[PDB]
Amino acid sequence: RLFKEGSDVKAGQQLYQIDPATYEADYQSAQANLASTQEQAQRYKLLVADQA
Amino acid sequence: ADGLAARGTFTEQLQAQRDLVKASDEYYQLADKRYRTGVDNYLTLLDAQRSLF
Repeated sequence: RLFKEGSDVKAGQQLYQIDPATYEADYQSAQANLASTQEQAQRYKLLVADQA
Repeated sequence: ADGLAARGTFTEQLQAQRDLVKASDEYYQLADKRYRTGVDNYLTLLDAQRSLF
């Protein structure tokens, strides 16, 4: 728990931590899937300039 | 007459053959671009060179 009780909190201040550990795992999975198709799109953009 | 029949046709035959060589060169250069970019491997780039030769 990351706040002092009875205090004034601002909008967007982090209040707790809910042990990610699984959302971290599927974030790593989605990032790994992104990192190959991003390179494929970047390569096909260079190739489509003269219709390879 | 056989020599003149050869002279009248070998112009079009050589024009077609060197246009075929030019098209194979352009195909090989596009395959070399796909190899330099990263999409194709060396086995396909080498396969285009044999058709060029």
